[PDB]
Amino acid sequence: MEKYDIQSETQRKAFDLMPHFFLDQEEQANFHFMMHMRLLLNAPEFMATFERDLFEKKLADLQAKCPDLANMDCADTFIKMKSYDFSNMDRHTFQHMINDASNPPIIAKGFLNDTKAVQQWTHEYLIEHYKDTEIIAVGYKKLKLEKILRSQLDKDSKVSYYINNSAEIFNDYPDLIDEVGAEKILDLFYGHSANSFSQLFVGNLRTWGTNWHQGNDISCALMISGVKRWYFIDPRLGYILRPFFDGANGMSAKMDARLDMNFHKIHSPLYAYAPKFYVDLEPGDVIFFTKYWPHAVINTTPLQIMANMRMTEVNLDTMTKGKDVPTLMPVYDNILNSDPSFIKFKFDIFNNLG
Amino acid sequence: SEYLINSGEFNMIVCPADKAYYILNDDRASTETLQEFLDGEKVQYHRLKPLWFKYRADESWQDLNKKEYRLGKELSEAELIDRFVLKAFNFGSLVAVRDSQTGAVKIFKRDKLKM
Ligand SMILES: [Fe+3]
Repeated sequence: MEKYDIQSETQRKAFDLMPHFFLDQEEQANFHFMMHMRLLLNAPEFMATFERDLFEKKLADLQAKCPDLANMDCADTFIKMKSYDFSNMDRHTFQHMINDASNPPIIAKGFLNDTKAVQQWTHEYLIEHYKDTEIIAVGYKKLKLEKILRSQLDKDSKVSYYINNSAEIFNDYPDLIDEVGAEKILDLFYGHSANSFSQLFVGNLRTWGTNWHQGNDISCALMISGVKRWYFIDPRLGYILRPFFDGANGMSAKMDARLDMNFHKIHSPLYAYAPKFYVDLEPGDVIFFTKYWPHAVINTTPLQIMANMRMTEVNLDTMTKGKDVPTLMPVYDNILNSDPSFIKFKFDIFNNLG
Repeated sequence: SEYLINSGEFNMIVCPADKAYYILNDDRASTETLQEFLDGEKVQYHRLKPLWFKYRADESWQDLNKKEYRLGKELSEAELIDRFVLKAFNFGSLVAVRDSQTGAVKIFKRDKLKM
């Protein structure tokens, strides 16, 4: 409870409900079997009947624990996340917090406040000063950042640009590292993880954000301009989102974060009553979160600028892949480590570090 | 063959031939059955509760290409269970395998034996 900022009776009741969502060993065995096959068979709704039966049984478990569950306000089931001051943060203390599976996503409040990016970077500023910058993107190889920024500033524009998060912008443009303050992130992770992927995200409100999904690596979101509202659920409640795979690196879910909570109450009651954690990521704020933390992102300002850094576990001594970080969903390690595509992908990352 | 499969914070013994799997915990019944499994002695599965996976005999699904599959037609039930136990398909979970006839045991993950 002390790891979150609860502000109502309904929020507190939702939080106290969380342990009753956790799957028993037989339910875990069937969830493992289902999710393993959903990847291997490339079948998003494999064992949909079991999943449906599980949701019904799990709702009955909540109703047994909370007889007047129907009365609690599903609109007020969002719990504000606590943020930290990283002024006196050392890499050793940080790496312990990252390795602690009981810790929720870590938000460093105003960590990048004194960076050039946070101080100066806007859609307007980037257009005139960064005319040569190219990013991996396409309309829904590489395109000029200026071209994307201009199109996003044009109200009459037709084409929206999808920016690929599997890029290396800091490899392409090493000067940007100190500008966005990425060296602070590298310092915190030195001897723990190496930066596998880096990308700069620029958007208007024609892209509303990202729907429920989860990552298979450590992610760092560097908020530069505008505000994004992040939703999270505990990894052990991931199953309520109806998770599936679009390949090993496409860990998706069918839960629509946009929908009214009273609409969810009818169709997805587990999600409706579940405690959902949220943070408003403001310029200078950095959020760190480990593997299998489901999240949705909703753009709340007309324009946003955000840098993303994906980190992979390394051993400096050996140079090779580091031991897999402790997690609340170790079953996903077993599933992904069975996929030869994912195994090769992880080795290709390490070949690309050298 | 019989397979010791890891599902994160617990191991289970899967017996495809019998359509039975047994969840192992830190108790006498589990440790004694696990000892028999590893040591190549007759395994007393009677002292554990047998479960089976909650896929329907008539499981039907679509792949991402929208191609339609039905269990017992495009994929056999035997082939589906292979994809959870065999070294080729679920090596991330496979702790050990036991030959049913000879009672010969191959241990892959020694670190996962004691949970
Ligand atoms: Fe994400």
